[PDB]
Amino acid sequence: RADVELERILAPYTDFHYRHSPDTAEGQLKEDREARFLASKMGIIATFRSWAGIINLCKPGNSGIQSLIGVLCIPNMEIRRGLLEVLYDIFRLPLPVVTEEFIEALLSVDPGRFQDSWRLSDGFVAAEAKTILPHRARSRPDLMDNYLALILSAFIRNGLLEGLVEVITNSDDHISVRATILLGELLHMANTILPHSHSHHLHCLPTLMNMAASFDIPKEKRLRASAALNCLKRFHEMKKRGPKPYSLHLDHIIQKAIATHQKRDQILKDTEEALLINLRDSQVLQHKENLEWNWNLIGTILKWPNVNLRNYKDEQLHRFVRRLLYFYKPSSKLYANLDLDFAKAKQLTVVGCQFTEFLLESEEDGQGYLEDLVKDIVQWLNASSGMKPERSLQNNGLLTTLSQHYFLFIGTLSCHPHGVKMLEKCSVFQCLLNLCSLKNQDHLLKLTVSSLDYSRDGLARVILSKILTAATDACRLYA
Amino acid sequence: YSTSEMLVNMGNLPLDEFYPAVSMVALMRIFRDQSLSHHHTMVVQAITFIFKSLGLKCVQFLPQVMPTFLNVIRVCDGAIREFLFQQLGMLVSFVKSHIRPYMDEIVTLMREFWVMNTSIQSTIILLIEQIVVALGGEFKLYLPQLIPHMLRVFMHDNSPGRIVSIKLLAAIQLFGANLDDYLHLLLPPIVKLFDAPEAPLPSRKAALETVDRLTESLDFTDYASRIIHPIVRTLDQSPELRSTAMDTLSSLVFQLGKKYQIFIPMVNKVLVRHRINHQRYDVLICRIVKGYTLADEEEDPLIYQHRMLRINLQKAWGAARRVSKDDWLEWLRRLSLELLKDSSSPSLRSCWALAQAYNPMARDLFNAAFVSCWSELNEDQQDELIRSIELALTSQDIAEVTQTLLNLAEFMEHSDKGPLPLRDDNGIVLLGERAAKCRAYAKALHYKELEFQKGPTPAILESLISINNKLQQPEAAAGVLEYAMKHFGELEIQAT
Repeated sequence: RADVELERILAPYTDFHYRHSPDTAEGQLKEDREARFLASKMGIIATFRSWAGIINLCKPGNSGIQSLIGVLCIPNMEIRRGLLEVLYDIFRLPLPVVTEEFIEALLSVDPGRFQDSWRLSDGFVAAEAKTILPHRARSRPDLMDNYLALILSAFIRNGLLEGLVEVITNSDDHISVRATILLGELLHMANTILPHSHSHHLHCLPTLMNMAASFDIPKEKRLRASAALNCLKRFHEMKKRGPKPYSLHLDHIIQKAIATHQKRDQILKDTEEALLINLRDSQVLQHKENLEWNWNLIGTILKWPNVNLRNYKDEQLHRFVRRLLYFYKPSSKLYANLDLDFAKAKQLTVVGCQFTEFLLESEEDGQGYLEDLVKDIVQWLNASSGMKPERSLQNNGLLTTLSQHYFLFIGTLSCHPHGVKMLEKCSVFQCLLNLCSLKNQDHLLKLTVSSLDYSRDGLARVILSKILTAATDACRLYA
Repeated sequence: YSTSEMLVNMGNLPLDEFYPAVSMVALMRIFRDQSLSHHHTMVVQAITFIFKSLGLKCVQFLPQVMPTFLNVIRVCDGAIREFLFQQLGMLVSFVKSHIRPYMDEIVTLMREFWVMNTSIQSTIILLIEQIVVALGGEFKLYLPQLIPHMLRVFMHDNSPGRIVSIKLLAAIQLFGANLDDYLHLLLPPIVKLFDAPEAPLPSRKAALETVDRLTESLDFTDYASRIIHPIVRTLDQSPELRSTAMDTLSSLVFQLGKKYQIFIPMVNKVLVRHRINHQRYDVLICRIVKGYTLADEEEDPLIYQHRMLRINLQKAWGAARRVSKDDWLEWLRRLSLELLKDSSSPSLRSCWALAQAYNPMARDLFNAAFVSCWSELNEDQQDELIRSIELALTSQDIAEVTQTLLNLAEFMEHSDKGPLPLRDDNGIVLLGERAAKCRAYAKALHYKELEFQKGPTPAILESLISINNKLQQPEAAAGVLEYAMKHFGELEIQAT
């Protein structure tokens, strides 16, 4: 039949009091309504993904879509929350978290949010970098954008945009936030997928603007729409930034890439007064114990433009560097034992790489201090993995402690031409070569591949080849 | 009629909160008349005590007090108005979110009396800080209505040291995130205050402070060039503002991401020329020139803030020395004051001060005061009161004193505790013949009908005939006779 067979699945949402079965127990009546809503939702989604259901639900005359959109404007609270979930799933948009403030619901929709497959146990970097770095396709047609363009045009023509505006300004505080994000996603979905003609009666918001500029209408409503546009304004900035790295392993990969594509395209005096004032404020000297030093004032001292332990030969700076040398030292168990979830986890890790680069600038003088760090990292490796005879006790701790943030210290040394030469003198490449053929270690192998920099020809590439051809099959799959 | 309903407690409201309700209607009656203008000063100090004493249960009394209170301020003049505003600042600090229906008139009322240079400036400003705390997020509904008055304060102020502006800058900090659509017009007045050399130093001090303290809850990324430029022409100008100006600049570079990087050469020349060494600002500049991370640069400031966040009545009763009519009037006024003083309820105790200076508001509180004290007393103490009431009723013939006592008897009957005990069947016989001489036949008929319900007698039937005749109901009296002809013995009906 014409308008009574297929549109029966829309009854639970269009009818405010739906009774599917004439005989049922009244005890589970409340649970029955929730069961009907979920089952009906899976049918509406299932009929909008087939070409025989889109043309039948969007007929030019009276159709089910006009009843599904028309019921959205009625000030009901149970139907409105149900229909919004359907709209999110039809367009396949990530659902935000239930809240009454926009900022909380905005941080839960960003594309760079942490996922469970990004851990070391799962795909370490390859899984994370797939959803952050963009695909290398600028001409290949995306056959799913074509489908989403037709559905979006069908809803816009029927009046979805005007219906959403009424929802935003005339509903609860926790329903409007879920509708403000949907409007933001749809507008962003429509300025990159829709053609030119369909974009002329789109990005003007006639209904919204008129409400937010009129003083005749009740004052309470006026600012609800005005704040809604203010809340919707920040949504574009979140899409403007785009996805950003979450792990320092992936972060160092992007940094070296942009550096080498900008170095091929052919500030202060820093008097001793600036250092001495800053060094005394670092707190590293007078309190000879960590967790008291100001970790903010230490990074600025390291990557300050002119101070590199070579130009300014000072006894105090020799005392300053050696005191910090003892802390990051793997043998001196002051930093390795820190838990993975220590609150200042990031800041401490960045300064460590920020420090090994500072030493490398003083090539003639810093090598003596740099010699010590690289040596005990090799000794730490010789025990952790178990390559030399040992109980392999460090395996238990490596995952749960900050001892895994040591490949960052050794990988950031591979970038500079004078850092890879340092590794040869310490003979850490030889140590890395041997650990490739390790059956029971797979955590260790995964970390080494990501950390090493392969931009230049040298030992780095060789070690990569061995890992991807002579190792455990599971390990090779990740390489 | 609602006011008369509460005096008898027709709604059977429990005695716990009945006292506050009857106190307000007594206080409001002397508050709606301009004739009693002198008593208005101390009546409000009692209303502000009732609201404070109750707490969250004073919301239902808002529809009565507020409409009259707002009207009084409009019409009253003199030193009272400056004192009424401070009280109005207290009733908005007790009830917080329920002042919304009455905020429209309050804002309008504050417009007329905020004369630009007058002694009534601070109490208006102090009122604003109390309102913004009460609303606490929805103040933006009424904020734009008071900005035109506030705008012309930073340029037209003759106060020495610009203290009024400073007292207003500390009130802007409390707004927080309330102002979002009004920052484009409220910020230029703020930035104009700390760049003018002719301004006093304390005024410019607060202008820099009110920006960084406002940074913690607002986004200043869009308004970058508007306020950065006045800062760099302030460091070179004033050698004394260097320390506190860097705190405002540094708190603003934090909000901006890498977009500030192009402004470094413009500022570095002012720092190398005048040798400015700020510790916190030195950290931020290094993080921008040389990279630190990627998820930290160009970060939305609002998201960052959200992440960081996440017994003696017998002497009054037993006098027995009252013989003259004036003494009887004096005894009643002595009794009424004594009940209010110790009524076992702070709501009625507060009204004692007004009762001394105004007697008519103690007459209507006699019923409420009596029930409070009478309930606390035991059988032995309350028995002594009853026999004193008996002597009080059967002594004089003054209508005014008896009417107060007659009304008290009716009040007790309406209550759920039953009528007050008396000699015989709650003293219906005594009250029935006591109201007859007082020319109150509505009560007299009611008491007689209670006597009839026990046992009919010829005396009762004859008395009911007389009462109806002087109550202008001849047909009702005819029914009494017909009752005696068929439901009573024959040849006994008196010819009279």
